[PDB]
Amino acid sequence: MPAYACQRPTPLTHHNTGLSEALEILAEAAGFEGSEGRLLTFCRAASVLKALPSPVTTLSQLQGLPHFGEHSSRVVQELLEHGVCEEVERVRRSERYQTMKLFTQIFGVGVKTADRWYREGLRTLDDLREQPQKLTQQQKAGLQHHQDLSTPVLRSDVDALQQVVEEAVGQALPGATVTLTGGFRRGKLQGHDVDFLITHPKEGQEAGLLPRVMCRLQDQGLILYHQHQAFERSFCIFRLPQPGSWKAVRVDLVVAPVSQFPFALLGWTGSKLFQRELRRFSRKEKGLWLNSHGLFDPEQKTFFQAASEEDIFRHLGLEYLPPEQRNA
DNA sequence: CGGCTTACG
DNA sequence: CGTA
DNA sequence: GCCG
Ligand SMILES: Nc1nc2c(ncn2[C@H]2C[C@H](O)[C@@H](COP(=O)(O)NP(=O)(O)OP(=O)(O)O)O2)c(=O)[nH]1
Ligand SMILES: [K+]
Ligand SMILES: [Mn+2]
Ligand SMILES: [Mn+2]
Repeated sequence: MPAYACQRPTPLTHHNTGLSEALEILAEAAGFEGSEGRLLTFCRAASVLKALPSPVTTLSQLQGLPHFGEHSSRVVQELLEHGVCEEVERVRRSERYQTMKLFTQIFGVGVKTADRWYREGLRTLDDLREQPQKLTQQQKAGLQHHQDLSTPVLRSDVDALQQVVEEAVGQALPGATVTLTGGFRRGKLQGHDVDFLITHPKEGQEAGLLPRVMCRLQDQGLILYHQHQAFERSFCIFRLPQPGSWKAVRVDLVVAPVSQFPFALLGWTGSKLFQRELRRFSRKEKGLWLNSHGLFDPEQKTFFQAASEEDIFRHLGLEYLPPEQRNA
C-alpha cells in the first residue's frame, strides 16, 4: 500500500465503510479545533481503508499500512471489538462538534466564523437569524436556503441543470463547452452541489465569458444568489425545477482556457484529499509545482504542456487513475 | 524536528 | 474572511 | 497524527 492517495485506486464504494466513517468523524473534529495536521492524518488513514481490497477484520491487518499509528489503530481496534469507539461517540454527541458542524454547513460560514459564533454563545440557525447584523449577504443567502441546500442533489437533477447552463453558455459564446466535474464526474449518485468547467477550443476566446454567462442565467430567473448579482469562478445558488415547485441548488461554475483545461479538469474533479495528495506528491517527490492552471518546473522555470489528464499523470510518473478511482 | 495543496471572489 |  |  503506497503512502500517497494518488498512488492507488480509491473507488467510490468499498469494503471498510464503517471504519472510514469513524476516522473521518475524528478528522472533521480536528479541523473544527484548527488541528490541520491531525485532520490530514485521520483523512489519510480513512482513505487507506477505502483503498483496501477487502474488509479489515483483525488488528494485525493494519500492520504495514501507512498513516496507521497508535491512535488510528486504537479507533479501529475498538470498532472491531465493540462496534463503537468511545472517542468517536463522545465527539458525535458533543455540543461543540454538533454546532460547529451545523454552522460550517452554511454557505458563507467557515471554521473561523463558526468558532467565533460558538464562543459568543450561539448554537442554532434561529440564533443566527435573530442576529442578522452578524451576517454577510452571502451568509444571509446560505441561511435562508439552508434547508434546500441540505437536501442531496441527485444525478437526475444534474442533467437538467447542465442543459440550462449549456444554453446560456452557447448564447454567451458559441462553441464554448460545459464539462461536468466534481463528485458526479467521480461517479457519485448524489452531491452537495453540481460543478461545471467551461472552456472554448480557441485559446483566449474564453476571456470574459463567465460574467456573460451569469447575467444570462440571471435574466432567465434561474439564479437565486451569486456574488456579482471580471471573474472566472462563480459559487452560486440555482433555482431548479421540482414537481409542482422548485428547490435551491448550489452550482459551481469555472472557466479555464483550453491550454489549462486538463489541469483544471484534474483539479476540480477531486476528490479534495486526492488533489491535496497529488500536489504534495508532485512537490515533495518530483520537485514540480501543481495547481489548477498548470505544472511548473521551478529549476527550469518552465510549464508542462498537457493535452489530457493522461499527460499529467505521465508527467508525474504516476499510473493513470480514471475519475472513478480518485475517490480518496 | 518540519511538514502537512493551492488559488480565486 | 469566504469559496473550490 | 503520522512520516521521513
Ligand atoms: N486543490 C484543491 N482542490 C479543491 C479544494 N476544494 C475543492 N477542490 C476541488 C476538488 C473538488 O472535487 C472540486 C469541487 O468539489 P466539491 O463540490 O467541493 N465536492 P465534491 O464534488 O467532491 O462532492 P460534493 O459536492 O458532493 O460534496 O474542487 C481545495 O481546497 N484544494
Ligand atoms: K461553509
Ligand atoms: Mn461538488
Ligand atoms: Mn463545488
